[PDB]
Amino acid sequence: SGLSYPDINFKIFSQGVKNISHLAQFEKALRVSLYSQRLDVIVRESLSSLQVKLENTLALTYFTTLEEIDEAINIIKNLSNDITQLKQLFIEKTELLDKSSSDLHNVVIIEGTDKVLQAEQLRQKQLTEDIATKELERKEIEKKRDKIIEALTDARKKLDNQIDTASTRLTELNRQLEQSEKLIAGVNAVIKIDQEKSAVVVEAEKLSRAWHIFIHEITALQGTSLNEVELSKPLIKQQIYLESLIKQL
Repeated sequence: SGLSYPDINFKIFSQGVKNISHLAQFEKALRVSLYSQRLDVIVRESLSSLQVKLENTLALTYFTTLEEIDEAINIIKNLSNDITQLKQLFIEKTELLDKSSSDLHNVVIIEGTDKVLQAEQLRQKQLTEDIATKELERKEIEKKRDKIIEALTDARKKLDNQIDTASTRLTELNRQLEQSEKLIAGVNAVIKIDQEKSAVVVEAEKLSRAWHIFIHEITALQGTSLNEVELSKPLIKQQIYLESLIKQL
């Protein structure tokens, strides 16, 4: 008594699972989308199944207690059993959602990615350093061919061997530069995947704790079952809260 439901911003969650499922481009980053998808569906239906179950039980709570109004001891049996079954649904859905969340949190990607960045940086500086020198060589023999052509012919056609070798080296290194840049971009993509997946996991923990808070509130009633008017209020409070959460997607 006296607690408040945590602030849940499902925009980051929704757009994060969207990003991750749509960022499966650039090997192992595939699997992080699969588990996050399972979690994604787990929540997606659970909060909806909890909604329709919450409202239904509402339509039943005033039903059973309408049978309590009819006299104006089985109603207590099925009443407490029904509210405890709702609590049990909250139990199992918290267990399932949190199992998915803590299972998703185990798998990670970094600690084996910055290594590749370190290697790629040195190869990249070596590449951009050597391409300039090979281009200098190409330019030297280019002046040598231009000055002689602009006017023996055996030499004019023999220098083309060195021209073609230098050109093949240039194309041989440019594709390597593109490969290194692609690797760098993919590593940065996997880093951002980590970041947004972490936001998703934090949101999952927040929602699990919110469900824990409401189930704590449900347990606060126990089996006294003295008043219905009060019982209706926390149920509809989670109804609004969870419905607003369902709205945010």
